[PDB]
Amino acid sequence: LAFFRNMYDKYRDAFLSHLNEYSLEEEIKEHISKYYKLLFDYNCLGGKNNRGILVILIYEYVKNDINSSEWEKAACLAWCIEILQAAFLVADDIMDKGEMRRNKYCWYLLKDVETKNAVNDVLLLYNSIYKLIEIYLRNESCYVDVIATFRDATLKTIIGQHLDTNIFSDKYSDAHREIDVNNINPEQPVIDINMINFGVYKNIVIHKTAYYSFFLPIVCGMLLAGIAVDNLIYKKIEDISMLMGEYFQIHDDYLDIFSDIQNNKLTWPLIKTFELCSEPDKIKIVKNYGKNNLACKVIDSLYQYKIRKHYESYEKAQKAKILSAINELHHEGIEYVLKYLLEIL
Amino acid sequence: AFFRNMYDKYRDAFLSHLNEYSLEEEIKEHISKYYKLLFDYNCLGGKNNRGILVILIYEYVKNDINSSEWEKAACLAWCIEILQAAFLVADDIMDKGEMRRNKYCWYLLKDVETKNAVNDVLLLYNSIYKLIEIYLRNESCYVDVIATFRDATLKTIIGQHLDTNIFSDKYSDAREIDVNNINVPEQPVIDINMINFGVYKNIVIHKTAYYSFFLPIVCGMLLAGIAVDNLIYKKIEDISMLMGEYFQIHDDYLDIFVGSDIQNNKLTWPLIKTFELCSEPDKIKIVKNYGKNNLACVKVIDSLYEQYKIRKHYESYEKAQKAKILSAINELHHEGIEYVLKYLLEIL
Repeated sequence: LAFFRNMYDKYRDAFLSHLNEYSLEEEIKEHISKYYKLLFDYNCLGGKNNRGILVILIYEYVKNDINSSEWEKAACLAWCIEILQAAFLVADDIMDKGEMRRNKYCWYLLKDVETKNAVNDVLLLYNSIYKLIEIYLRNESCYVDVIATFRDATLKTIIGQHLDTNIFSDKYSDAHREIDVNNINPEQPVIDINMINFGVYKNIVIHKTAYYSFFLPIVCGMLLAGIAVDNLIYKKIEDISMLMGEYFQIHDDYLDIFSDIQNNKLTWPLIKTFELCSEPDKIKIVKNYGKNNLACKVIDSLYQYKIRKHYESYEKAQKAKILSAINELHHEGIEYVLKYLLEIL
Repeated sequence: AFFRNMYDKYRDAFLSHLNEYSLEEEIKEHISKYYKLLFDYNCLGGKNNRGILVILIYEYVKNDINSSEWEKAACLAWCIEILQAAFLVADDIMDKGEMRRNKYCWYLLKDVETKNAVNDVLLLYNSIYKLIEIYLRNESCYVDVIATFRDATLKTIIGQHLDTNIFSDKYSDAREIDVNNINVPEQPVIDINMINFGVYKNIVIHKTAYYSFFLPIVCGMLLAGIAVDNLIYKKIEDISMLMGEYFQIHDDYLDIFVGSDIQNNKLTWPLIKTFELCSEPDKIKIVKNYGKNNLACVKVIDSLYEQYKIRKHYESYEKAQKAKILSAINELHHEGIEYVLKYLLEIL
């Protein structure tokens, strides 16, 4: 863990050195190094690093001691998921028109950066991952499996982000109406009652968060430690990641309200309200939800149906469900790490 | 024509991958409709010069080709056209474009907006690696093919970054980036110290040469069996740099002969050539009129391009650069590749 935080500079510098190998004039090399050193520092640091620490701990409790060479490969993957998290946060802040991230200005808002640089910076941060995995793991037998884990988890995350963005959009509500390529007119957003259910929510939440925040770090630690791809434990870990991803997102929905409502987002409190509330309360929800004004707050006042109390009842049930799955892994090491992660989160 | 017929096979193979995700049937219907359009709207309508270059390089290094081998070649060829589609979607968001291939830019569509378009660039980009996996995971060249895509993309991103910020205040004096300014916008101004051919070549080689020339040729060569450590790859890289510079200078020339490079404050070949041969008072005119979203400002630059005979200077450059490319092609010592590169140089 201590080594993981300390090794940050090494991975950032190993990538910056690859850019410094390019055929460019010395003055231009200096300019890109100063910009890209800040792109990595401003967006990769200041975080809790739970995804990164998960790789370290999984690798440590699977391994059967660990030298500096093996730890360098484990810490590389741990920092690659932190880079992936940074690439997703920069992209998410552009998309959801964010104002603050890790208690400071969103990267894309900076006048030396702007939307034009931030879009290009998401692809840079994303591609740096595969360059870093090549630098430190290209000769490991697990190399192709590791890069496929990053690629497949990213694809599922992109689909999860798409669904989160367009679940209440006109193309999803008016299913029979094909997309009009001639219409270039900020389309007024409204809530869709057909999508306000727990089934649709799980679909989004698992794809948007579970694969890159839970499945990818655990699989990274397991692949590097030598657990064969065909082993039964990987599917068990996939199902646990889904349960944890759902648990983590419902907690994050609970922490954002009691910009979620303002951005017309499908949240666990919104679904729970609709499940217990009657028809006049439903009309009120449709009328207020998805507006940038503080008066439209009626939704916050309705959240009346004791949603905060319902969450405490959900959290108890969900934790027991995750523990039930963990207890059947038949691996003491992974079981200790996952139980530890479930508390300290 | 044979390559354009293969399109559906690769688009559907990736759409089928997304369809195997654990999602509700109605959710699967919506994403398949959106993503079929994401691919169709942005991957078709192009000249496909990058894709055809894979096919011809593969065909002439191989010297007949069976359907299974050509299925692998056409996959890589379509992957570069998907990479082109991803870069054009992103560039239009970045440069705030209006039209691409005679139709509205993807990010401007009511059912898309900037939010979806940003996410769609990452999807199109990652679809390339899923397609390479589906058709080449068991090939010996697999890892080298995916490293080639990754490295050509990394060089394209750096090139696009330089193209975007070469004249920006953070680079005008080497100082520290302002992490506190989110309100006072930067006034777009030219940096005469960056107006030179050496800086231009750095931008253009990274922005265009690697993904438009090096990547397609290396794809055809790797799949045909020329191992990554072969000395001929550095020769291909040098030729790709010359061809990339040659074609971007032509693109810069075409933008003036619509075209927004002047109003967008871009470092172009006409600007460098004008700055090289113009008078000291005309350099003052350039500084005052270049990169301004005003018609009268653009018209002063346009008149300077006519006054300083940029058409004649391009025609003279084209003849000298063509001779330089042919000379590099002749020192390749591979008849099949030489033929393709000589053919593509005339046809493109």
